[PDB]
Amino acid sequence: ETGLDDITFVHVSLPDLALEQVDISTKIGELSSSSPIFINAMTGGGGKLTYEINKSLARAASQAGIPLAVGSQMSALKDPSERLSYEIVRKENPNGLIFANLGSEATAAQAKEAVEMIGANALQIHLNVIQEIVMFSGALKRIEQICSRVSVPVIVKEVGFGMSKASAGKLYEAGAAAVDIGGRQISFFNSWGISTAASLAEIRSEFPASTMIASGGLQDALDVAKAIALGASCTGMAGHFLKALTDSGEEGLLEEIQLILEELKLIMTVLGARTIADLQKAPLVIKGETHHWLTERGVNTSSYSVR
Amino acid sequence: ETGLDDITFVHVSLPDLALEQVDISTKIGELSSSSPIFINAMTGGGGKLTYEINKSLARAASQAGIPLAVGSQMSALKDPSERLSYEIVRKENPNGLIFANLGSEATAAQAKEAVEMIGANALQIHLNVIQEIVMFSGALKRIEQICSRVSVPVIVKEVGFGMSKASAGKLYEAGAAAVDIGGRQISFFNSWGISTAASLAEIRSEFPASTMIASGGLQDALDVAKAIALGASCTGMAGHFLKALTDSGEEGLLEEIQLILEELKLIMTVLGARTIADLQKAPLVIKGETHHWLTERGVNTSSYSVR
Amino acid sequence: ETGLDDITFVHVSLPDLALEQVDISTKIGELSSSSPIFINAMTGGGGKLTYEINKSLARAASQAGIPLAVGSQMSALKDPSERLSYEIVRKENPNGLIFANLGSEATAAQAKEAVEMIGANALQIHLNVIQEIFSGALKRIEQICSRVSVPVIVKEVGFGMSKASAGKLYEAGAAAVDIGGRQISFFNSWGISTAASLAEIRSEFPASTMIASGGLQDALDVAKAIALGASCTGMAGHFLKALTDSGEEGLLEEIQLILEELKLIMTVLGARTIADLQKAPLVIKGETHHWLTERGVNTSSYSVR
Amino acid sequence: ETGLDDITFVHVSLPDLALEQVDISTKIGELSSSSPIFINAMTGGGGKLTYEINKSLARAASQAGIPLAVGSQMSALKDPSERLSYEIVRKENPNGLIFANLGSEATAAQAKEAVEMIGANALQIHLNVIQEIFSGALKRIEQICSRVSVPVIVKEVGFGMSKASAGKLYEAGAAAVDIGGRQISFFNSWGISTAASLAEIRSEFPASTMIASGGLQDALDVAKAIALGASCTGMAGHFLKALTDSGEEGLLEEIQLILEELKLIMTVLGARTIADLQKAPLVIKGETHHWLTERGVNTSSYSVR
Amino acid sequence: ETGLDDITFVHVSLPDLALEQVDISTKIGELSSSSPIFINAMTGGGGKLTYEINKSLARAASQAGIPLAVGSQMSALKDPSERLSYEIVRKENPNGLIFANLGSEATAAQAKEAVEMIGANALQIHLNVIQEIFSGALKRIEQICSRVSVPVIVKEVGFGMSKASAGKLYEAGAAAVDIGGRQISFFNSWGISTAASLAEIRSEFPASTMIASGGLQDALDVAKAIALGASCTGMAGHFLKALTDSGEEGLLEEIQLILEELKLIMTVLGARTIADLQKAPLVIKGETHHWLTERGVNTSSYSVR
Amino acid sequence: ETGLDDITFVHVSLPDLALEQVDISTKIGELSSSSPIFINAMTGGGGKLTYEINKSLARAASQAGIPLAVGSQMSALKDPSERLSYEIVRKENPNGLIFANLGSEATAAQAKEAVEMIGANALQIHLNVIQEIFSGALKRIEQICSRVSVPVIVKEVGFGMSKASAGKLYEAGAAAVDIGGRQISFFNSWGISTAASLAEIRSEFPASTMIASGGLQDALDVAKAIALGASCTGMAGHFLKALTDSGEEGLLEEIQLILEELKLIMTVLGARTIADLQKAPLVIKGETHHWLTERGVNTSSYSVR
Ligand SMILES: Cc1cc2nc3c(=O)[nH]c(=O)nc-3n(C[C@H](O)[C@H](O)[C@H](O)COP(=O)(O)O)c2cc1C
Ligand SMILES: Cc1cc2nc3c(=O)[nH]c(=O)nc-3n(C[C@H](O)[C@H](O)[C@H](O)COP(=O)(O)O)c2cc1C
Ligand SMILES: Cc1cc2nc3c(=O)[nH]c(=O)nc-3n(C[C@H](O)[C@H](O)[C@H](O)COP(=O)(O)O)c2cc1C
Ligand SMILES: Cc1cc2nc3c(=O)[nH]c(=O)nc-3n(C[C@H](O)[C@H](O)[C@H](O)COP(=O)(O)O)c2cc1C
Ligand SMILES: Cc1cc2nc3c(=O)[nH]c(=O)nc-3n(C[C@H](O)[C@H](O)[C@H](O)COP(=O)(O)O)c2cc1C
Ligand SMILES: Cc1cc2nc3c(=O)[nH]c(=O)nc-3n(C[C@H](O)[C@H](O)[C@H](O)COP(=O)(O)O)c2cc1C
Repeated sequence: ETGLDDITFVHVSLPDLALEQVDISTKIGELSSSSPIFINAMTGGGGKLTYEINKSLARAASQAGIPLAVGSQMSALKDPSERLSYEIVRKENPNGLIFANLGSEATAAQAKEAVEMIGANALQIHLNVIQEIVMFSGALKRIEQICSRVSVPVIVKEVGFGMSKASAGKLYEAGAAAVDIGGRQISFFNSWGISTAASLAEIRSEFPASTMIASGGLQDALDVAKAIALGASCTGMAGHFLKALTDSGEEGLLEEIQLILEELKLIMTVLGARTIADLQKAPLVIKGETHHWLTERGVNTSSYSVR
Repeated sequence: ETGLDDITFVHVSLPDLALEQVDISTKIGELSSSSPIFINAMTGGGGKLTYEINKSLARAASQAGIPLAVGSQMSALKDPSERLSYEIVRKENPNGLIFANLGSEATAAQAKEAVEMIGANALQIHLNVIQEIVMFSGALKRIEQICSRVSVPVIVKEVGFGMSKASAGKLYEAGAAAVDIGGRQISFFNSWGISTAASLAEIRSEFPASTMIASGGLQDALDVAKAIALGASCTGMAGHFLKALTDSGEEGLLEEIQLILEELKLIMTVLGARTIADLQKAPLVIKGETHHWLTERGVNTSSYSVR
Repeated sequence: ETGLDDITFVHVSLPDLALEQVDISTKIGELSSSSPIFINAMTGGGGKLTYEINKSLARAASQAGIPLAVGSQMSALKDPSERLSYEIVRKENPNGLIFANLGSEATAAQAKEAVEMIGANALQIHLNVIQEIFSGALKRIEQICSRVSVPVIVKEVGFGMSKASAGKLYEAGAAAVDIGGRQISFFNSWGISTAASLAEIRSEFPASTMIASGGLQDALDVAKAIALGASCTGMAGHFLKALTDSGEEGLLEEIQLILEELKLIMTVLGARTIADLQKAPLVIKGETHHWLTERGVNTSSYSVR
Repeated sequence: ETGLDDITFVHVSLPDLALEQVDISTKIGELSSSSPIFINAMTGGGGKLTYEINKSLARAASQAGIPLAVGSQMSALKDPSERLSYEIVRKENPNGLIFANLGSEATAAQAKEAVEMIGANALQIHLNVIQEIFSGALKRIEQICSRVSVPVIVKEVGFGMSKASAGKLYEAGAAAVDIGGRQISFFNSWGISTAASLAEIRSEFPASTMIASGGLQDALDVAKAIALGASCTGMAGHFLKALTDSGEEGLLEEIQLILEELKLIMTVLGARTIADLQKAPLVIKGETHHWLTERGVNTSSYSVR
Repeated sequence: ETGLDDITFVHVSLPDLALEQVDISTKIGELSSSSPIFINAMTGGGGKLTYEINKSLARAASQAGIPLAVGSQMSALKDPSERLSYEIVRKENPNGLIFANLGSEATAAQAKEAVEMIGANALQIHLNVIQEIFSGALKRIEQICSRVSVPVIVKEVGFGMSKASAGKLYEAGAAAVDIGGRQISFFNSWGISTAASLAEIRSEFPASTMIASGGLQDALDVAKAIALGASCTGMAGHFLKALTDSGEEGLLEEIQLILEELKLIMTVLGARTIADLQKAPLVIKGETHHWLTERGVNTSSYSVR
Repeated sequence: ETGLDDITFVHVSLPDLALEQVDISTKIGELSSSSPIFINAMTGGGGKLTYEINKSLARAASQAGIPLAVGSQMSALKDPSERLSYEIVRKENPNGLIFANLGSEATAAQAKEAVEMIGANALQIHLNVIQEIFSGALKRIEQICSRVSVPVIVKEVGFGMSKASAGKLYEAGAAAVDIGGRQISFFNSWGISTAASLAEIRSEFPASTMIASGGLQDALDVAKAIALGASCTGMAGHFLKALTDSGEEGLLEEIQLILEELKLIMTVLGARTIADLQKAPLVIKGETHHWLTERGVNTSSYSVR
């Protein structure tokens, strides 16, 4: 439940645009991407299978010209053996944006080694206190240390429970180039968190010019569009691509990518949005739970409509 | 329906806390308690069984270091025989906080005798007009007389229908050290009352520094947390503990107590709340019926979110 | 669900009976009882709390005239202090029926020793090889029945009992059977309902003694269990609660209240005795009906009789 | 629920009949009636309000040609003033069928006296040993039938009636049976539906007179009751309401409206007479079907006939 | 609901057939048709709009090879101008099958005259004594069949038809029967479903011609109707709509689309001919199953064949 | 839905067995297998990703002792590079059972060549004439069985299989059948459930080998399929997922986990062998029950045995 169904674009009768004029390029921090959609690979079970799955993703990605994030490289950090499974990603995709990945427990050292491992353009640090607690002092400290010692932009990612404007503000201040929103005691967290939608609207209100990313739960192109309209500069997808891979291999995956990138252009065309920056100012109406949450949190919702 | 499901904590991505730093001690008036959870014993059927059930509760309590409230001592007041069933509680738990119990019909005399009976640290006076009417002049008068003649703090308890800021204000003014929120004509009261949640938020708005207690309906540790976040200094539980007792005796009960006290620490850890006073300022969002009720009643709801 | 909701008594317009002429006495195996209902004590958590709960259950029971079954005695078999928590049952109820209790793992020696501890009038052996996941179980039950003189009631817990299993227990020497009907997911719809078991077992052993315990919500459930073939019914949770909410005086009231409510239902049915209620015309529907039909158990006999 | 919704008439494409050729006259026991429907007065709360309601029901009834059954007369049997509230029924309706009314506790003397009070053409005796919670009931009914010359209709209230009970009442001498199908919780799903009773009783006594009252919502319900075996149907609440909302003229209209609507359904069915509607092909489904099946009552005969 | 959803074909793993070998030709009574489906024109509102709709339906029909049934001709029988709205049907479709149409009130003279108006190959007589609320109906149908040389198809509208009614129409001389299955409330659950009728009528008259019209949503519904016994199926609303949304070219497409979709279902079933599809193994469930069972119609023959 | 939810095992109170005495070995046709469960590889999208997935499935399989079926080989039959993606299966699993795979269109030469490619112990031929919309199919299957020496398992996909189709495949020489049960709308409720097929086919061919694949959610589903008659069960999606989420070590664990969970269910049932689990008393209800009943398949034998 990303809360994106609480967002409805305001219809444009005269979009005055041709699909061919639609520009979907975007900027993740200072990095330039020709796609507002990137692939979030899964760690997997390791071995030679993970290697082939990653190689395929990298090829597909390289061809579609869209970014690619690898799974956690922590294990490959201690086991020189498993390291090949990630280096193959940079070998297959030499000119594409690729993001490294490590948990918030990582040290500035490991972060550098992970980035160097695949020649990353950015480094993703994922947080997950609620999950690590069931199965946390120093997290922010560690992130702050990593940010000032890596040669690339850092993207702090929250897996599942969303992020507040306070959390985002701390990461930003600490040095994070961006944030990636993914929003017998497990019951305690059944209705816990902030929705992807609410998160974006919240963080956007306090930091208008700050890079936001949304990933997880984005079922289709309309989802991507809503997230980007709420402020996201880029969106990420995993499962969707993973399965298309195991069904039709590289050939299939590539198709699915192109298909959704074209389906986004279609939505932008119907909205009169010529570029991603235009899609970020598209009039829309927030309703339901999201609208309630934002209202109580002090976030203005009508500004999304009257703009 | 405590209305606590209308409360959702605002997620904290970087709680920056270790379970070991969590301090769950609290203050019920001037009384200090190492636990924000106390046991509300049930009167029972009397006899020697009630005696053993109370003795066990007292032992369990004494060991877990959490307060214990006995059932109404009114009957034991007129029958010198049944008195032993309560005195055993102080014998077994000599160093723990124990609250005496009497109905609002009690006199300053009986109140003193009840308190003296078990050497109570506080005295609970329960109100229940709607129940006593189906199966009330002077109630406040009697409470006011009891408060100025007992040597301990008085806790006025409402069983089931909640309490308004007006009701709380009168009891406070009368001398009550705290209030315990428990929110063929019976149909008249099917949808009658104020929810535990709404009550706390209401009373808290008019009396910020006044001791509030919440009991009844608190199914788990998250409930306790929400109540304490709404302003409660302490929460009470009965059924939950009563049954664990009859299932595994003292040994079992003790476990269940420790289990829920540790599960609360876990929630506080995920929230970044180092202490109970911190849990009382935890950003949260009120929705649904509770939010409506409070809005109409003039209580500010966004203050719980933006704080 | 016990399946008893699938049982509807055929209404009687002219019962021709007065509540005073109703006899609720029954017969568990060779044992006689003035009540078709009995308390099913719960082991609890040892300590003096059990001692007192047991003592109270024993007193009430004694005064009510209904038999009492104690919780498992495996612990008292080893601990002296705990043993007193059971001996008290007989000390307070010297003339009433009392059933001793042990698991199907118990040895004949243990069975005998448990019986002597409380001067039991019958012994309950509970099964549930399902939770214990073995071999010998049946043979161990057989010895127990041979070793003890008093009737042995083998109690199944929650999953029901088929005519085949009942028959095996009977051949082993059991005086009666007590019907209570990541891997745990496999047994979500596993079993035979209380109703289906009573009807099934009764079809193969019309004279054998059956008991129904667990789930029985009220007098009417008791009435149906007996109508379906049970000679006695057991109840725990209801009584336990009545004890912790009103003490002995409470329990004694609830025990009487339910016995009088049973006599009422029998009056409305024209059943003067427990043997009559066992021949009361009724109609079986829904799942129960299908199960019994596929299993070859006649269902119209309950209606045409 | 009467269970009549479980009855669906087999459609007739070529009825070959005109509304004018339809005969709705029937026969209650030895009594003849030009209507298969009759008013079922309600005792009310005595006083002059009953006197007037009765008088109105009597007038309407008289003008409509349909029989009228008065509420219980037990009070008039003792009070002179109240007695006039019933005598008026015959005073205003001197040539119509009228049924007297008493409880199953009534004595033969009372029965006879109630009949003479209004010059009754039949006597209703209502049962409900269920609410009275006895012995003798049946024997008391027997005497009543023997003591009174007019036919006695034993009316069951709400819980239905089995073939066994009906048979007992018939042996007792009843001319017909009127089917109306903290402890109160025991009887929430207790009983036999109106439909199930008619079908059951009819299976054992094909010539005996049965009546269906209570629940009948409209003409179609009347049609089904008769089709299932009833010789007459009773209605109260509907008429009572029609009286307090439009007076006599209203009641008289509603009475005619429903009688003409019955003739219509019969026309669409090709049933020229009441004896034909009683052999009308129909299909029994749902609960009714199961009940009858388990009770050994044939259901296909209603369809293949 | 037609009840066809209660019919599920038994799947065939190895049909052993090519869409090219499938033959959908059938036989309505003595009439031959290259299509098991036909258009059921709608009288409409006279005027030149009917003339044009009819003309279009006739053209499409003609080109598609499927028979066309015109709406009621009772008005043209009296009005010259309107008459042209039907004569045009034959003028535009000189070699195709066309059915004339009249109500069951029509007289043999009218029937004959309606047939001559369009040079009909068969005549439809629609029933619905239900809405007309008489006597003679059947006898009038008989004369009509005798007076006209072409086959007469008696069409029931919405309430279904029982084996008894069908049998009467057959004895009267009907070549086939067309199954279409404040007082209005009485007929809310009145009738026999299309499926139940076909199965019932077929059980008594295995060789007689039956038609199913109304409700058929698509090719699969057509497949089931035939499987259940129908020799032809009728469709209106679907075609009418196709005409007002795409004109003749549209209708002609929809007509072909559905015929090819039928051949597909037959291919998947291994039914090469219409006579094969009529012996296709299927399973009857739900209401239909019960109805047929209670009515004594065998249901397993549809499955074991 | 597989229909397996309509199957409930009859509970056994005294199984008399230890998990150690349970034997899950079975027999597919003439082939012997130490496991009643096998992996059902998925063709995927060629390339080195298939080569690796296959290699991993082969390794796991090999270590687990369970047979492996490869995806379609039609592509490898023509492409050399792809061929290696299958040859590797045997290279990594030299002593385990492996099934080759081809469509029902394949020619005997292709069948033989596919078998030699991986040194197959059996060959699977999948059907689905439904999606291919022909003639010869059966005759082509026959030749394939004759041309290849190893047993041929004809696999139906999603729509089930009737006793008739199974019988045809058996006469053709198939060693076993693998049950997997704008126009697309026609087949929304088309087919026979996995359960219904196994029961149906078993009724006509008590000794013939059947396999159940697809839908099986867990060990209990496996238990039921076998109980209903299957000699082996297939699983894909579950294993595939386990591979992409934990690699070989994961798959090997899930394979063992499910095999031990099967042995548990058998222990609770008292079934020591696979041949015993095939005679385990069970009750069939709902749709399955009706289908089998109408199709003339006995359902009580599953319960009374
Ligand atoms: C097997 C598995 C492995 C994953 N590994 C990683 C990881 O290494 N790093 C990370 O940041 N997220 C990881 N994720 C989370 C996903 O990237 C993402 O947050 C979401 O759960 C799945 O994306 P989707 O909703 O687009 O399918 C994993 C998810 C699964 C199911
Ligand atoms: C049998 C019984 C006896 C009780 N006796 C008392 C009492 O003496 N004094 C009191 O203040 N509340 C009494 N209560 C109320 C509980 O303390 C509390 O308000 C609530 O109903 C039960 O707590 P829970 O929701 O945590 O189980 C009693 C409740 C029950 C069921
Ligand atoms: C706390 C507790 C302890 C129990 N102990 C035993 C026991 O020692 N032996 C036994 O045969 N049944 C035992 N039972 C089962 C009950 O006697 C009975 O069969 C049923 O599961 C629960 O009560 P009911 O009959 O009111 O539903 C226990 C039940 C509970 C709740
Ligand atoms: C106010 C009132 C009084 C009634 N009094 C009698 C009575 O004296 N005797 C009797 O046999 N039935 C009596 N009935 C029952 C009705 O005649 C009838 O059987 C049924 O319960 C209610 O009307 P219905 O047939 O329209 O459903 C009474 C019903 C009502 C509502
Ligand atoms: C506007 C309209 C006029 C119709 N006129 C006739 C008619 O004259 N004669 C007749 O036998 N059926 C007539 N029908 C019935 C249809 O031919 C058919 O049996 C069915 O009720 C409606 O179409 P369907 O088969 O597509 O459901 C008419 C239906 C409609 C909607
Ligand atoms: C990606 C994919 C490829 C498959 N390829 C084949 C194949 O080549 N041959 C075959 O007989 N079945 C094939 N299947 C069917 C499966 O083996 C199996 O019968 C079922 O449809 C899906 O797995 P399940 O058994 O876990 O439900 C395939 C299924 C999937 C998802």
